[PDB]
Amino acid sequence: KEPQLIEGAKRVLLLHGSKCPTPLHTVLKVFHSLTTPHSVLFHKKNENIHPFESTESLEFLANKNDCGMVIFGSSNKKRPNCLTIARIFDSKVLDMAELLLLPDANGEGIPEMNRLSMHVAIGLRPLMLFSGSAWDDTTSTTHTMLKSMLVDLFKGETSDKIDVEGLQYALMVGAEEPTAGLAPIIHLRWYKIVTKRSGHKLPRVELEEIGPKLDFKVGRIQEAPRDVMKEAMKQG
Amino acid sequence: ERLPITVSKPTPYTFDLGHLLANDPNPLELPKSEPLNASLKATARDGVQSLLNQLLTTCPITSSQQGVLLTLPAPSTILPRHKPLPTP
Repeated sequence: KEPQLIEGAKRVLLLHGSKCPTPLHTVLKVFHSLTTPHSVLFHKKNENIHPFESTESLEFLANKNDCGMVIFGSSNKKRPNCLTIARIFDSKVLDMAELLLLPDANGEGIPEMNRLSMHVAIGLRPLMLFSGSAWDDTTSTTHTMLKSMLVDLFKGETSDKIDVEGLQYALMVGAEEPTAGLAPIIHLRWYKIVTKRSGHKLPRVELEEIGPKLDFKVGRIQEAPRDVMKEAMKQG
Repeated sequence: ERLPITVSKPTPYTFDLGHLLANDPNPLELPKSEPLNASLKATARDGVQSLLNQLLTTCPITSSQQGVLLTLPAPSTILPRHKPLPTP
């Protein structure tokens, strides 16, 4: 509630706009489950909230719930199935990004879920994999911001120790190789990790597909003022 | 001795084990002849193989009553704070 030298898990606020569709709600529920116990799910059908018009109400709810991150679901004709990620620094919005949920592989949809999988404990730290060349491009501010935000979102509570039994699942965020004239696409996939003996001292890794299969198109970006950003990046 | 635990690619993987994180900077291969989820799963399997290899190989392991624990290096990816550095 008061500033700490070493902050714990960055608390996450999940809430939605007017007439938010079922897949988005599933996404909000799963994200809520993955960020347990440091997340807050607001079931209000919030209206008049438009982050890129004004982040004020956003900041209000976030600060009132002491959350450093906000995941806001909304949908309209111009921007359907929109997931807005916003970070809060010093009671105000730091940076913000839109991710627009793309349709399914074709004709299965996104199944209704409230958690990632029964084979994965709630609140376990994920292994993270960012694949694609875009994450390595220091001049793509979009992918830099998205990587920073996603790691910030799913890192849970970091520690210098982890049980080998805790290495159960992984999140891959793959950036499609970009083309001129097209908004960047990213893919989020979760996998249960299964290790088989391989003869070597290191086990062979196999994966089992789990949770929702998410495809996003990047929308609007609101960068942070370099003043505010460099103030926020200072580590004690 | 018969199934490979090593992945090799033109560009090497990078790591942030403090965040249990690996980067595969190689181009994301999504062949049209194959279903998207299968390609993604293959890439992911390679990457998690690499990440796990790195974790088991380079981290100190401590076995006790508290269990079998990897010691993780401090997170190398710097992330923005929520609240400003406290009043000294």
